[PDB]
Formats: sequence, structure tokens, C-alpha cells
Amino acid sequence: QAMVVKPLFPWDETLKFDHFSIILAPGALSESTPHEAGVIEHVVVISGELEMKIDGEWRTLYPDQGVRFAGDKPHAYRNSSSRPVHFHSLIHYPR
Amino acid sequence: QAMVVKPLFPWDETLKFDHFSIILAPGALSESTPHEAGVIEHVVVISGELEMKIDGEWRTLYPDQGVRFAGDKPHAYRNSSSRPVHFHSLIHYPR
Ligand SMILES: [Mn+2]
Repeated sequence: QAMVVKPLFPWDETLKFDHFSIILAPGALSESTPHEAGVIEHVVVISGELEMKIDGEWRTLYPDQGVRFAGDKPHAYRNSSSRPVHFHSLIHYPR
Repeated sequence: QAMVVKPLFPWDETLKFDHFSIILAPGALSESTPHEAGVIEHVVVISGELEMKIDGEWRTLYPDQGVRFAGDKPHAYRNSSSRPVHFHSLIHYPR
């Protein structure tokens, strides 16, 4: 399977916060779905190498490297390495 | 040394949130002072095996597993495995 998503914790009503663990197979590309205005997303690489397209530009992130950005803007996740990439996606929804 | 701490992101003023990576050497024990009242913490194991003491009780956590708990309680981290343990710690402060 190209992309396997698993919540690390259930939806957190108090913190308005989701925390997902995602494994992206070699060669897989995933485009973000739309989010509510004001959502903030953090991506942190756990293992492997991840390519993130943010503000129309690609960058490579290595383990324990991360990026914080506007989750409501189009972005993409891509694995151009030869092994799965495991990363976390944290989402803070606005109050 | 026994414990190596690294911020994954700098302090987030708007989200009142810290995010750290920690590596505990075999046999290491870290006893934290309780954080401010209302603080919520999450811990996720990246690799290895982590023991955590919450509510005066020890439990062992493995990769992909995590726990959410009240940060203003006393708690502790310990590595009783023969390998280092690498984990992430999230801290959310009250707004
Ligand atoms: Mn702590």
C-alpha cells in the first residue's frame, strides 16, 4: 500500500489536536486534502527521507527534521528514496 | 551522556507547545519536576524500549506506542534495556 496512516493518539478535544503516524512507500506521492482556514501542520521525519512540497517548492527532510506550516494551503508528500519513509503529521485546529 | 535532549521545533508562542527528541542511554534514569498546572504531555517511542513512571507505577513503552498524561504530576523515564532508547516528548501549556 502506497500510504498507511495511523493515529498515534485519538482526536484530542481539549487540545484540538491530531497526531498521525504515516508510512509512505517508495515512489509514492500524496497531495494534501483541504483543511479549515488557520490549521497548522507539523511534519517530523522519524525514519527514511521525505520530500515535502510547501509554498510550491520541494525540500528534503531527514530523521528528526521537521517543518511547521499552514495546513490549509496545498502541499504534498513524496518518497523518492528506495525504502519506506515514516513521518508524523501533527495538526492543530483553530479555536 | 546518559540523556541527550534536542528541540524538534523552537518554542511555539501561538500554539503554547514544545516538541523534543530525547535519547536515554542504557541504565539511565531521569526524574522530572512536575511542569506547570494544566500542562499535557505526550511521549512516543521512536526506537528501543522506554520505561515510564506515571502515578507511582512503571510501564514499558515500545515503538509506535505512546501515552498522553498530566505533566503537572511527578513522573520519570528510565532505560532498563541494553540499547539506547529514542523518544519524542510533546508539551502543551494551558492557554
Ligand atoms: Mn516531562
